[PDB]
Amino acid sequence: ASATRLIQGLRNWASGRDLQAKLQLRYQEISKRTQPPPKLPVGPSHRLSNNYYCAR
Amino acid sequence: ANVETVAVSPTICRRGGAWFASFGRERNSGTKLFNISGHVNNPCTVEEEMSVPLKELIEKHAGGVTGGWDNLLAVIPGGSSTPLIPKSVCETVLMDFDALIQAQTGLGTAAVIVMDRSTDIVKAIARLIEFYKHESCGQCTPCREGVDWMNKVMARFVRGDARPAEIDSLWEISKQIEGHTICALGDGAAWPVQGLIRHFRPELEERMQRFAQQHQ
Ligand code: SF4
Repeated sequence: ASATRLIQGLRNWASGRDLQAKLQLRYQEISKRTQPPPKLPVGPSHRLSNNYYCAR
Repeated sequence: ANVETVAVSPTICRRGGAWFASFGRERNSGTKLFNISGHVNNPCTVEEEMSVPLKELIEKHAGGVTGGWDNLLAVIPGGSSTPLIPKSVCETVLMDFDALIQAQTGLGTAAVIVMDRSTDIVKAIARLIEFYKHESCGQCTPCREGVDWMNKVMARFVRGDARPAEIDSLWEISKQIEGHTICALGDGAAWPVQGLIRHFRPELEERMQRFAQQHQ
């Protein structure tokens, strides 16, 4: 984006897709880096008093 | 041979044939010492029949329970190698080997002691596990390592420093120690922990809830 109106209109006319809304230059919806630190869950193991390895 | 069996052995011969089995039931029979210590009025030792009701044993020979009969919390027969008996079970059950096995507690030797409602039974049983840690050899890896874990876990349950998966894991280790040792001290270290988890589950839940509500 951040282009003037005339070349925008000629881009829209030379290819009739209304090209401005989706143009594949990523500006603001890049994922914000340095996310908060994650806590990862533990699935169907680690439960005490059933985890005999002879079962699974 | 034990000193009771040796000491009864001359009177069996010099007195009548099978007169000794005129006392009680048929299989488990005769006379036995009963040693009533703990929270009873005037704790002592007596001789009685093998078959005898527990309430008559406690009241009618050694004073009474301090504060009436209703004040008692639990009664351990046998001593330290026997799980505990709550009050509703010991309203009826007599003092025989097969009857206490039907109550799922192996009768030891005569140490029929009580503990009061106003006493931390978790603290008493944790000190009993500290007794087993002080007096046990270390041939077998199971009783050595298991008495280590059970003492640390019972200390943490006196302080209430865990979550109920830990008390279930205490049930798991007390299953795994029993029946895999040389001697009966490992099995004897596994039984009272089992009896505590069988009978006084919600008091442990209350202790750990109190510590959670205070630490949070
Ligand atoms: S189970 Fe018995 S024989 Fe084995 S190490 Fe423990 S006290 Fe010693």
